[PDB]
Amino acid sequence: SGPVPSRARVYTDVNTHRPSEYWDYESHVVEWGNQDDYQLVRKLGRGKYSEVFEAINITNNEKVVVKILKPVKKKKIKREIKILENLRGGPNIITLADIVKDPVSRTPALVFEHVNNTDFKQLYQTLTDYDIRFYMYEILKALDYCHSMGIMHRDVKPHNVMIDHEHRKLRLIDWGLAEFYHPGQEYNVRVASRYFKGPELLVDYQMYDYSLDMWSLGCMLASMIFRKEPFFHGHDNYDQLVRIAKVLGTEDLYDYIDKYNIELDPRFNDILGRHSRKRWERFVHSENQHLVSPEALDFLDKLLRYDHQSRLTAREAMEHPYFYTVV
Ligand SMILES: Clc1cc(C[NH2+]CCc2ccc[nH]2)ccc1-c1ccccc1
Repeated sequence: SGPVPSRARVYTDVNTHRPSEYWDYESHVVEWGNQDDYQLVRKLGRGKYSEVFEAINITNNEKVVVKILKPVKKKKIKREIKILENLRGGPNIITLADIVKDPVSRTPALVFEHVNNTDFKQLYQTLTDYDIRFYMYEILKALDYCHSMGIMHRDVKPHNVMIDHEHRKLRLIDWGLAEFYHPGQEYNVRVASRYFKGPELLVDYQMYDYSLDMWSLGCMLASMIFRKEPFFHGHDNYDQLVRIAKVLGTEDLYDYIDKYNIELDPRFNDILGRHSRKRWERFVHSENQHLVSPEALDFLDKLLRYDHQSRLTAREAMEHPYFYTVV
């Protein structure tokens, strides 16, 4: 009878009630400006789909961020642009300022507002319990906003979250893997980075939704409060589910695949084993106890669930007792 259908508990029909203009990215008209207004300063990093540079807009002496895209697929560039234009101005969303092409290379490039990234290794050691709560709340504002706009990020991870700690400024970036949520649509499961992949992706359950971002967020929270990076350390996509099963246990995993009538790939047969459900308190040690609290553990337990429908939505997460000290 195949797998059981599923749809988001929130913002289910946001794209359904909007004109095609909004979500039909293949029909979006992209106006490529002139790259001569921008001077590249330094490389900020390298990715699978792009090279990111700190730059200066010479027409106003203002620092910008320039993302040079490896022009692999036109549909994908149009999708990211449309999503960035749709979300432009949303809370803690990277602001697309310009779309340019270098006159000679004609390589697509996206120009963004400047974010001054604090050294992560230096940041990690000095972050307090309050700082974790504060920045988690900031990502949640970004996620509630994009989910409200019918968009799922699908690549929530530390590398996609820019923090300027001096100014307590946070931006969610890299919307290249982002997609419009349409109820009942079957999506490609080959999204997100291995350590942050939700169980729905690993079991090849294609009818996923905004809740995928909430699992990824839970992985980030678990690594931060427990000082264990990454939290679920898989060596491959099949092993990744085994690492999750070593914490959440195999009984709840079989409950999830039975609820949605999922067929577990035969590659899981000899590696999954049998695992008891572990208490979150077991991950507490002398080096992380100052970041752990019963509220933090209760909130984590509500994000890291196999059942994507049982995870807190970004709005429900923002209302959790863990965030009382921030607002
Ligand atoms: Cl998400 C994050 C992320 C970082 C910082 N990365 C920045 C990645 C980057 C640099 C250049 C391109 N990308 C530091 C800390 C956190 C954090 C803080 C509080 C709670 C959870 C996570």
